[PDB]
Amino acid sequence: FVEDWDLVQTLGEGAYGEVQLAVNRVTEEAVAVKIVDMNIKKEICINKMLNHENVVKFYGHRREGNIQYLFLEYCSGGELFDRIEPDIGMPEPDAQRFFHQLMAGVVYLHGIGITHRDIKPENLLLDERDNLKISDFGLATVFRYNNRERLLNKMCGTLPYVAPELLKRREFHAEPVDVWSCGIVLTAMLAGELPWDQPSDSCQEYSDWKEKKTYLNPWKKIDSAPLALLHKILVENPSARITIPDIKKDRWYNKPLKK
Ligand SMILES: NC(=O)c1nnc(N[C@H]2CCCNC2)c2cc(-c3ccc(Cl)cc3)sc12
Repeated sequence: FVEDWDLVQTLGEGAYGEVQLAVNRVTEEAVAVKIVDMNIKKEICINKMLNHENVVKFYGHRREGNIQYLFLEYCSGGELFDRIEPDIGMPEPDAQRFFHQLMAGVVYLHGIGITHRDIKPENLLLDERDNLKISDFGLATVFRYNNRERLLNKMCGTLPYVAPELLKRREFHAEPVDVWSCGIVLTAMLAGELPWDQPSDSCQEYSDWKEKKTYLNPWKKIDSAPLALLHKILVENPSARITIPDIKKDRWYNKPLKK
């Protein structure tokens, strides 16, 4: 009977189907079941490569007709999105802890040559101890294989989180794109709002940032220390944008905090 599971509740809904909570009949172990009506083959292949404490673990899959089932590590704390209070954000120490964990998971992915391509609070989950787990690898791809980097060209992601080079250039490096979205997530956590609809030449809020008008929201709400880190992350030229090894040396990143 140890291979029997009960579907007890609906957790979420992807663009493909729904996420349900399954509980083992014998052990009471819980696992999230992603249901996609019925891209998916690739998501499964990438998931099989993942093994890190800040990345949702993959247990297996099953296809029963035109419906694909993905078995994943259950994150009872839900989406990071739901911890962000509109127009407020969250306490700085919590944001810093989540950011440290997000960096750990991103360093891990990049180390194995995987880029997520859709980092945002809806795709960052929390376990029962509020540990952050990167989730939703449906847009992820390989950017390094046999120690050779491949440039990306596919436009994908979520506009408010995408880096400007994706919109403007035919090809671009993968890593700086994921660094940029992490910066947008940090901004959301500290201000409870996204800075712009998209980082385009025609977006006023993006121009304001390029013009250093930090006396405006959301910047005004952010302390000088984390704001200085955002100044290094949200840099238009991806070749000049801060890399993760340098983020790890940032003053705010290393500031001891607590509520
Ligand atoms: N792997 C999981 O665990 C898992 N995976 N995906 C979820 N939602 C997707 C939806 C599409 C965007 N990306 C997130 C999700 C929602 C959860 C939850 C947990 C507790 C509660 Cl009260 C509510 C929801 S747990 C969970």
